[PDB]
Amino acid sequence: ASVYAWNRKRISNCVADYSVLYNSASFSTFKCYGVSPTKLNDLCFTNVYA
Amino acid sequence: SALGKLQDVVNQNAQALNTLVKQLSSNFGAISSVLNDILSRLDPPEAEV
Repeated sequence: ASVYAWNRKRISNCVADYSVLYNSASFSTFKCYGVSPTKLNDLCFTNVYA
Repeated sequence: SALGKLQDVVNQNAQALNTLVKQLSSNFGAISSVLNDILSRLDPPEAEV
């Protein structure tokens, strides 16, 4: 999507494998605020918003 | 309320302990009042702060 029309998806009722994101390494910037950036983000979340 | 002095003493002690337990559950200018979530939601260097 374009910047102004930011598209929002709700990630609900599924298990997540955050480690493909971490080990992919092709992501230029993977900065995490409030949640750990050392691949420790594998925690129970009520709501996940992309 | 004939034994009000002893009741006041035990009430003050109970209030002090309750206040201590309540202060235990305090953000204290952090992100959360629980430390295990800090350990799980931050790497060790950032978490130390």
